Amino acid sequence: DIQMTQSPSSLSASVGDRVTITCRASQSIGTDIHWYQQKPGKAPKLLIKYAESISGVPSRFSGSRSGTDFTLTISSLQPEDFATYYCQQSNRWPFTFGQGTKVEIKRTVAAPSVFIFPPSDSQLKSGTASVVCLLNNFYPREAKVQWKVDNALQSGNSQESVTEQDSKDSTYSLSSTLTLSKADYEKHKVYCEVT
Amino acid sequence: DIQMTQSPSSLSASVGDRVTITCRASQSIGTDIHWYQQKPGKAPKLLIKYAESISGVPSRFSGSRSGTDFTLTISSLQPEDFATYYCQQSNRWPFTFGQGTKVEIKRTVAAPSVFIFPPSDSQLKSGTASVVCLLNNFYPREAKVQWKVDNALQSGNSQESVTEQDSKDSTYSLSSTLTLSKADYEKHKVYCEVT
Amino acid sequence: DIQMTQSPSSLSASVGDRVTITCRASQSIGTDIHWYQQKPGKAPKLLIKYAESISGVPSRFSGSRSGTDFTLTISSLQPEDFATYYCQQSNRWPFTFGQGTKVEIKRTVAAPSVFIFPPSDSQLKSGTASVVCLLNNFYPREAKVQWKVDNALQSGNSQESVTEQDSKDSTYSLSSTLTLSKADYEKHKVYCEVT
Amino acid sequence: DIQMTQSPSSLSASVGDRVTITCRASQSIGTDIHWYQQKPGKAPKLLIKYAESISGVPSRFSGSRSGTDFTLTISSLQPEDFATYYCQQSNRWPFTFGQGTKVEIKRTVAAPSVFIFPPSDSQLKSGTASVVCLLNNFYPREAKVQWKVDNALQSGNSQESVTEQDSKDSTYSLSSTLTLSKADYEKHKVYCEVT
Amino acid sequence: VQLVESGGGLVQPGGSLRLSCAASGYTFTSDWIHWVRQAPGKGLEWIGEIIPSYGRANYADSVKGRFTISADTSKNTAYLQMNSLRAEDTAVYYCARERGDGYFDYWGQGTLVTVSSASTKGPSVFPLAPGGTAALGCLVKDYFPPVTVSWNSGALTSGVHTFPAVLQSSGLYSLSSVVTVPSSSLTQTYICNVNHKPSNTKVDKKVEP
Amino acid sequence: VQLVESGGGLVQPGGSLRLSCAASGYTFTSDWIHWVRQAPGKGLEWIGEIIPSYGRANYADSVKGRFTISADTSKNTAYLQMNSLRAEDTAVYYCARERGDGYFDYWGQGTLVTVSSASTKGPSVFPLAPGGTAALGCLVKDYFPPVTVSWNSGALTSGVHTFPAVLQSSGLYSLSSVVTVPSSSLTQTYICNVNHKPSNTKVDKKVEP
Amino acid sequence: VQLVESGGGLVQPGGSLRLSCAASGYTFTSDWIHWVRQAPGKGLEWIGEIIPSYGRANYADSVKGRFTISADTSKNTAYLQMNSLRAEDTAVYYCARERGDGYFDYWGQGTLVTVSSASTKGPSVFPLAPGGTAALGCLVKDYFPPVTVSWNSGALTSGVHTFPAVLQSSGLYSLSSVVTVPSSSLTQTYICNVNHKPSNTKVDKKVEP
Amino acid sequence: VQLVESGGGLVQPGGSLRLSCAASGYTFTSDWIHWVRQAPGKGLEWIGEIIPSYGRANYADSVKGRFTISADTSKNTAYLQMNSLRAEDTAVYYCARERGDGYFDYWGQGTLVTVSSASTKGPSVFPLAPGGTAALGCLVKDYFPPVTVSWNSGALTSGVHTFPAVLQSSGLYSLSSVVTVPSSSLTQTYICNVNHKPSNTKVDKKVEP
Amino acid sequence: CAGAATVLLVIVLLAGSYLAVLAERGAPGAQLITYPRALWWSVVTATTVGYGDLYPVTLWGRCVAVVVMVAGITSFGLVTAALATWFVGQC
Amino acid sequence: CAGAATVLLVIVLLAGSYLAVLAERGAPGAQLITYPRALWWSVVTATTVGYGDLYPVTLWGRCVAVVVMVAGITSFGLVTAALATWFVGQC
Amino acid sequence: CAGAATVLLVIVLLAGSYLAVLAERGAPGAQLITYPRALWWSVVTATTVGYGDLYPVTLWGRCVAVVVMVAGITSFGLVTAALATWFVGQC
Amino acid sequence: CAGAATVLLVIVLLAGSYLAVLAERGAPGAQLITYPRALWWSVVTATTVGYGDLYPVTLWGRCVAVVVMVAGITSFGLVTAALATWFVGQC
Repeated sequence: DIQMTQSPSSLSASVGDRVTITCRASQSIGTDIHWYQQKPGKAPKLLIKYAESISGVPSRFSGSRSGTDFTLTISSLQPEDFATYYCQQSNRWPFTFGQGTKVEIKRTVAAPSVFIFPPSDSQLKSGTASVVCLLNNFYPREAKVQWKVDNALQSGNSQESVTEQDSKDSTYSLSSTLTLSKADYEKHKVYCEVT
Repeated sequence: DIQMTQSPSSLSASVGDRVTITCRASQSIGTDIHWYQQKPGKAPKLLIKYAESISGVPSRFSGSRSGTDFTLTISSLQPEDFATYYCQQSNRWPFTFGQGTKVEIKRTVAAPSVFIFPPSDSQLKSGTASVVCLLNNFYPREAKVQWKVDNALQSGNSQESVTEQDSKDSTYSLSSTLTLSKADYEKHKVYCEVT
Repeated sequence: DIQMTQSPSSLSASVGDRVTITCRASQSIGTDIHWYQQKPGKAPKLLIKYAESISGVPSRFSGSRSGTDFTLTISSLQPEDFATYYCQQSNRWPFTFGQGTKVEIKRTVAAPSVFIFPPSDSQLKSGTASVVCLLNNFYPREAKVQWKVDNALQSGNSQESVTEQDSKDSTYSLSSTLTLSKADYEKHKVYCEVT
Repeated sequence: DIQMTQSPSSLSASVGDRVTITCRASQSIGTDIHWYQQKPGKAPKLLIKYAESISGVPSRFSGSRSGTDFTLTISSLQPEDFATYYCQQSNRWPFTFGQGTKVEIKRTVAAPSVFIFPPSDSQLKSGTASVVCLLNNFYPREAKVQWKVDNALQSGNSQESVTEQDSKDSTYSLSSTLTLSKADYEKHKVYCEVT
Repeated sequence: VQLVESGGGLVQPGGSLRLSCAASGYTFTSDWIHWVRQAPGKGLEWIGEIIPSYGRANYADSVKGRFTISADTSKNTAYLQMNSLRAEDTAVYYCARERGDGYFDYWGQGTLVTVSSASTKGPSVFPLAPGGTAALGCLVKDYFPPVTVSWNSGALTSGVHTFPAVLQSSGLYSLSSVVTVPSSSLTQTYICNVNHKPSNTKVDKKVEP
Repeated sequence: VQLVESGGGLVQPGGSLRLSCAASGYTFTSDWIHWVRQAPGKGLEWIGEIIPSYGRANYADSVKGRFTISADTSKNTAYLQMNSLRAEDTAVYYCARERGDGYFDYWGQGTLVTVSSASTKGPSVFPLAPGGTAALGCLVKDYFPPVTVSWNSGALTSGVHTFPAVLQSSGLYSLSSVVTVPSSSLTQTYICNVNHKPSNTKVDKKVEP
Repeated sequence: VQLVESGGGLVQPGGSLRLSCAASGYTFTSDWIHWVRQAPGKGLEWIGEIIPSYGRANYADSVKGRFTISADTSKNTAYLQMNSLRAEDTAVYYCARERGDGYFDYWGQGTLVTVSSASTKGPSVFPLAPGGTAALGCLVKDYFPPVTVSWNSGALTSGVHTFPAVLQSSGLYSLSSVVTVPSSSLTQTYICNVNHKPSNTKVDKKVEP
Repeated sequence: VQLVESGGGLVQPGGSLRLSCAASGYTFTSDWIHWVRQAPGKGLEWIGEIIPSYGRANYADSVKGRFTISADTSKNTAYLQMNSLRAEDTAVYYCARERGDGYFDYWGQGTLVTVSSASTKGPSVFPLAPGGTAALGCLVKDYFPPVTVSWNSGALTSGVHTFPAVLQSSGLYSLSSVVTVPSSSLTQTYICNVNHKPSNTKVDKKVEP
Repeated sequence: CAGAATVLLVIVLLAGSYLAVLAERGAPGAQLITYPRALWWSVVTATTVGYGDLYPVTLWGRCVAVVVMVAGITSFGLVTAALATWFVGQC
Repeated sequence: CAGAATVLLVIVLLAGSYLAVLAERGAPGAQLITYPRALWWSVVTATTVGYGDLYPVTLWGRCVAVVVMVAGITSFGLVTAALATWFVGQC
Repeated sequence: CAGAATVLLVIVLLAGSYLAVLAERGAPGAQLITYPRALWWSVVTATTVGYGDLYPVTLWGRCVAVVVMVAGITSFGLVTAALATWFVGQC
Repeated sequence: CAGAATVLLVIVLLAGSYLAVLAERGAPGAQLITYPRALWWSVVTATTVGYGDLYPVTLWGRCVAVVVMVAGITSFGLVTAALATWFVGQC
C-alpha cells in the first residue's frame, strides 16, 4: 500500500528554534497529505491539510513542498509543541499515517527537588514494603537514582517511572519505587542518593 | 513478460495456524490475479478470483492486498491443505502463473510401522532379487533405513521412495527397495534396520 | 535517446543448432523494432518487421517476445547465416540501431592448403621483397604461421590478413606477407612453417 | 522539486576547441529547458530557449538532445566565452536552474609584469603599513609570491587577490598585499620575489 | 461538535467487545465515521470507515473481516463489533469524522481495549505523606487492567505528577500519584481519588504526616 | 460441467501426437479452451488458447509455432497438434475453460506426453506377502513409460500406499503398490490390478503368505 | 526595453528592505516580473514571480512567506518586500521579465543586499605611485559593506585591473584598484574615483611619483 | 526497385563531398530517403531523413547541422551535402527507402568516404605464380585510399580469396588477390584486374610460372 | 427549461460524485475516493472530455460512470444547446 | 425507435467488446483481452470520453475500435437525443 | 454570426489559457503554467477530446477548466455546425 | 452528400496523419512519427475520444492537430448525423 516515511523519529530542538519534519510518500500522492499533532494521552489534532491551515492552529505551523517530500515546519519551537506529529495519505485507498515524529524541547540543565517516602502503615501489614522516591521538574532526562540500606547497594526490586515533559516547563519528574518483603524491611530501616 | 514471484516456495506450518502466501507481480496488474490449489496428481483448483471467493471454497481461504503484493491466507491451516498453491496474472497478454508455493502440515513426531518383504519366487527365477522394506505413516520425513546382510553394510542397489502426505494424517510412508543378482542373494539370505 | 542493447556481440553456434539474439530496448517501444541481416561488405537486409516476416526471408528466421526484450531466433543455423544482425527502434524519434550481433558458424577442425610465393621480379627492381604465404579453407581461425630464413626466426615485417567465413564452407583463408629490403633478400634466399 | 544536474562544474578547454555542457533533468521535462550565459558581475544572458536560438547569439552556440540529457555546445571556444553557464527548467512549477558550469579558456604559459608599491605616506601616519605587489596578465593561475624583509621570510599579514580572466586575453592579474604595524615597518624597510 | 465513545476495557483472547461513537453536534448527511488505533507507544492504524447513510463499511486487511462496523443514524452513533481478538488488538481506539475530504476534522476521546488471559484485579491504594514547597502522594498498587487519579474530586491540579503505570514483576499496574504543595497548608484537605471502570473502585485516601 | 481429455503417451524426439478436450456439460458460445502443462515436479506453463467460435488460437513463444490448436464445435472438443517434440515437452497437459474473465473455472484430467528415444516396455508384476494390522503389497517391475494400480478392481482403497515410480538404474519404472489390512482376513481376496495404456497390460497378482 | 532596480545595501539580522524593478521599455499586459538571487560565488535561486495585472505573487518554500512581492502598474515597477532577513539572504537580487514562455528574456542590473550585525564604515583610500608601460594604483582600505572605482571619472578604462574585495582579518573590505600606462605620461591626470552608496563617499586621490 | 548511389572517395579534414541516391524503380509520392553509415568494423548510424515531397530533412545531433540533405523529385534522387568533415566521418554511407512504416525496405550499394590529410596514391600490382589444385595470386601494393579485383574481367570467380586490405607500416593499402585452380590449366588465361576510382587505374597482370 | 437542465446536470454530477467515492472506497489503490476529486471526475466525464487523471477501478464504480455518462452527457448537451440558441437568437 | 437505438448500441458494445478481446489476445502486453474490461473500453469509446486506461495495441483491434466509434457514437447519440426530447417535451 | 462564434471561442481559449497558467503557477508540480501549453490544454478541452498530457491540479484551475468546457464546447460546437451547414447548403 | 462527407473525413484523416508525421519527425522523443500510428492518432482525434497513447509534442504538430479537430470533428459529425437519419427514416 502507500508508504509515508516520516523523518526523523526524534528531535531534541531548542525553544524558538526552526523545526522541520519530512514525509516521503512512496508514490506521487498529489497534494493529499495532512498533518496531525497528538500530545501524550490525547487524540490526534489536525494542523495542516492539503499541505493549507486550519482555524485555531498557531502561526508557527506551516506545511510545504511536494512530489514525495512533504514538510511540516515549526518556525520558532514552543514549550507546548512537545508532542508526536503524524502524516496522512488520502490519494489512494486506503488512507495511511506516517511512522510519526516525536519532538523533545531542549533547555537549561536544572536539578531535581527529591522527596523519599516510607511505606504506608496499612501496606506494611499486607506484607510488601514499597519505598518511593520522587525527583521533580529536572532536565535532561538522564538521572541515576540508586538505593543503599545500611550502606550496601540495592539492585533488588528498584522500579523507575518517568513522566511526559511539562507543557510549559519542558521538565521531567521520575518516581523510583523499591518493593521489600516487610520482614526484610523490619530487619533494617535506615534508608535514595541521586546522581 | 509479466513476472509473478510467489513467496515462499516451502511452508512447514502447523494445523490450525495462520498461513500466508505472497505473490509479487512485476508491474501493477490491476486486481487481475487468481489463486489455484493443485494437490499431488490432480488439476489446479481455483480458490480466489480478482483477489473474491468461489462457490464451495472453504472459509479459511481469503485473498487480499494489492499493488504488486497479493496475499492468499489460510486462517487455520487444515490437514487437507497439503498442496501446491498457484498464482495467475490476467492483466496483460499472455496469462502467467507464479513459481508456486508448497505447504507441508507440521505435527507430532510419530514412528514407522515397518514390513520387510522377501522377493517373489517367480521373480527369483528371472535373475534379480528385489528385497522391499515398507515404513508406514511416520512424521517427520527424515528417516535412515540401511541394509546389512550377515551384518556387513549394504550401499549396493538401495532404492528409497517416499509418498505424498496423507490428506488427513499428514504422515509419510517410505519403500526402500534392494535389488540383488539372484546368485548374490542365494550366497547369503539372513536379511532393514531403520533409524 | 532510445537505447537498444543487443545481446550478445559474438555467437560460435554449430550449423542446424538453435540460435537466439536478444534486443533490450531502454524503454517500452511498442512492437516497433525490426531485424536486419547485413553480410560482410553488403547492405543491411531487413529480416523481421514489427517483431512479422518479409517476402523471401527463410523460414528459420522468426522474431518474438515483447516489453524491452525482443528476440530474433534462427531455428537451425545455416552456413549462409554467418553475418552481423541488427536491431532497429521506430517508436520514438529518431530511429536507433542495436550494437549488432556477429554469428560465427562452428564445424570440424580442418587444415590449411598452404602456397608460399617468392616476390615478382618487376617488384625486386623497385627495392622491396614481398614474400607472401597463402593458407586455404581452414577451421578454426587460430593459426600460427612464422617465418625463418636460413633457420633463424623472422619477427620483422610479418603482415597477416584473414578473410570472411565462406558463405557455404564456413572456412578461413589467411595471407601472411613478409616485406624485405631487396638487399636483405639477396643476402639470403632459402625461405613459412605453419602451426 | 525538479533537479537539473549540470555537468561538469569546471572546463579548462582551449580556444577554438569543441566545448559541451550537459544538463540531466530529474524527470522528463519536455523540451522546456533554456540556457543562460552569465559573465562575472553581469546578469544571466539567455543563449538558447526550448533546447532554439535567440537574436544576437553567436553561431558557435547551439543546444541539442532530449529526454533527461540536454546539451549546450560551443563549437570553437572563444576568448569572450569565459563565463558561467546556466540551465533552466520550465516544465513543472516552480522553475529551477542547474548548479552552473564555469568555462576557463586555456592558452600559452605567459609570465607576470610585476610592480611592488611602498605604502602611501598619509597611510603611514594612520598606523598600518600596506605593502602591495601587482602581477599582470599571466597564465596559468598558479603563482607563488612570498615576501622577505632583510631576507627572513614573511607569512604575516600576506593577502593575495586574483582577478577574473580577461574577456580577450584570457589572462590573470594578482595583487598580494602585506599589512604591517608602522613601527614594525620603520624597524626595517628594504623590501615580493615571485615563482 | 464532538464525538463521545462508549464501551471497551478487557477481554480474553478470542473474546468480543463493542465500541461506540455517539455523534453530538452539527452532523451532515454524508460523513464517514472512521476507526483508528494506537498500540502502547506505537503509530496510528487506519482500521475502517462507514457511511451511516448507505451503511457500507470498509476494513483493513490488517484487521481482516474479524471486526464489523455498524451504523444506526437513529442514534447518530457508529460501532466497532470486535470478534476473534488477539494480543495485538491490545490498543486505544479513536473514532473520527472525515467529511469525504480525507483528513480527520474531529476525534472521539478514544478508549482502551486490553487483551490477555490474566484476570481483572483491584487497587490497594496506600498513601505517601511528608519549609517551602513540600510534596505528598499515594500509590494505586497491584491492579489490572486504564487508571484515573484526581486530587480533592478534581479541584487541585497544579504541581501534580500522576505517573505512568509500571508493569509490576507480579503482573499488576502499581502507579504513584504525586502533588507539590506549600508547607503552610498542613490546614488543607488532601484526599486522592482512584477510579477503575474494570473493577468498580472509588477509593479515596487522606494525607496527614 | 467437466472436461475429458484423450490421447498422449510416448513419442520419439521430433515425433507427433494429438491431445483432445471433449467438452461435456453446459458450454457457452464464446469460451476459450486453454492448454497448460507441468513438467515432472515443475510449475504450470500457460501454452495456448482458442475460441472454437472464430477458431483463432494463440501460443507461447516458449512452445513457438511448433504446436497447433484445433477447434471443431461439431464435436464440442479442442485439440493440441504437437509437432517437432523435445526432451523438455516431457510433461502433463491439462486443458481448461476460461470464460473471457481470465481464470480457469474447470480443468480436464490432464494426460502424460513423454519424449525419449528409448522404447516402450512391460511390467513384470511380482507379489509381496506377509497380529493386528499386517501389510501386503506388489511390485510393477522394469517398465516404460504412467502406471495405474487399484486393489480388487478398485473395491479396497484404505491403508493403501501405491508409491511414486523410481527410475531404476536400468532405465525402467519399477514401483511398489502397498496395502495395510487386519490379520484375521488371511479368508479375503487380495489381487492388485496393474494397467498400462502404452503397453496393453492388465496383469492381476494374488497374495497368499 | 530594459529593467532598472532600486534599493538594497545593508540590514541587521531580522531587518527589512525593499527592492525595485522600474519597467522602462515596451511592456505587454501579461508579463510576470520574477526575482532571482545569487549568493557570493553560488548558483541562481528562483525566488518569486508576480503578474502585475491581477497581482498574484508566488514564492519559494526556500524564501517562505518571509518576503512579499508588490505590483503597481501605475509605476510599471515591481517590488521585493524583505522581512525576517537571515545571514543566508546575503546575496545579489536580479529581477527578470518572463512572457509566460518560461525563460528570462531581460534582466535588471541586480543589487547587493548584505545581512550581518556589524556596522557600516568608510574607505581610507591610500594611493600607490610608480621605461615602457609603468603601473600606478590605489587602495580603498577598511570598508563595509559593494565598492565602485573608475579612473578620471570613467574616462580611462584600458590596462585597468580593479581587483576583487579581500575580507581583511579586521572585518573590512580593503580592495586595490590598478592601471597600466605608458611611462611618457608622468604630463597626464590620474585620479581614482571611489563611490559607496552605504556610506555617502566620493573620495578621489591624485597619483604623482 | 533498387537505389543507386554516386560520389564519395577521399577528402581533406574540413573538406566537402556530395553523395547521391538515384531512385530507379516504382517510387511512391511520400517516401523518406534516409542516410545510414558504418565506420570501419562499427555499428550502423542513423544520420538523416528527407521527404523529397515537402523537402524537410532531419539530422543527427551526432552529425549536427554540418551535413545537409537535398531532394530533387525531378531526378528522383537525394543527396548528402557533407561540410566540415572529421577523421570520424571516415565510413561507408548507405541511403535507404522507408515508407513511413519505420524500417528500411531497400538499401543503396553504399559508398566509401575517407578523411585523412595524407594524399591519394597508386597500386604497384606485382604478380604471384605457382599436381591437383594449384594456387596463383597477385598483390596491389602501396595504395591509398576502396580497391576492386576481378579475374579475367569478372569471368572466373570460384576458389578466389581477394583478401582484406592491410594498413602497410608505410601508410599504404597493399592487399593480395588469390585464386585456386586445377594444375592442368597451365593452357588458360589468368590476368587479375585492379580498379581505383580515386587514382584512375585499370592495371591487369598476366600469370605464367 | 434550461435552469431545469442545469439543475438536472448539477444533480447528476453531485449524484455520480457521491456514488463513485462510495462505489470506490475499499478497493486498494482506488483514486476516485474523495467527493472533491470524485466531482472533477464527474464533470470531465459528462463533458465527454476524458483527461484520465481519474477513473473507476471497481465494477460498481464503472456502473456509476455509465449512468454519469448517460444522464450527464445529455443533461450537459442541454446546457450546450441552451447557450447555442442564446448566441443564435441574439447576434 | 429509442428502444431500437439502445439495443443497437448495446449490440455494438457487445459486438466491439467481443471482437476487441479476440482482436487483441496474442499481442504480448495487450491490456484489452477480457470481455469485462473490453466492455468498459467499448462504452468509454462510444461516449467519446477517452479515459485511456485501455485501448487497442493491435491493428485489427483499432479496426474494431473504428467500427465501435462509427456505429457506437451515432447509436449512443440517439439515446442522448432520445432523453433530450423526453426532458424537452415534458417540462 | 459564425465569425462571432469563432471570435467568442478564440476569446474563451485565450481567456482560459490566461487564467489556467495564472490559476496554476505556485502549485509545485503544476504542468499547466505557460500560456503556450495552457493554450493546447484549452483547445483540447473545448474539442471534448481529452488527451491528458495536461490538466489542472489546482481547484481554481479546474474552476477555469469548467468555464472553458461550458463556454468553449458550445462556442466550438457553433463552428462545428457552421461548417456542417456550409458543406450541406453546397453539395 | 454523405459519401462526400465520408471522403472529406477520409481526406482530413489522410491529410492530418501525413502532416503530423512530417510535422513531428526530428523532435527527439516524438511518438507521432509513422503514418500508420499518425492515422490512429487522427481518427481518435476527429472522434473527440482522446485516448492519449499519442499526441503532438511539436508546435507545428499541434497546429496540424487543430485543423484535424476543426475539419475532422465536423466532417465526422456528418457521418454521425448521416447514419442517425438512416436509422430514423427506417424503423
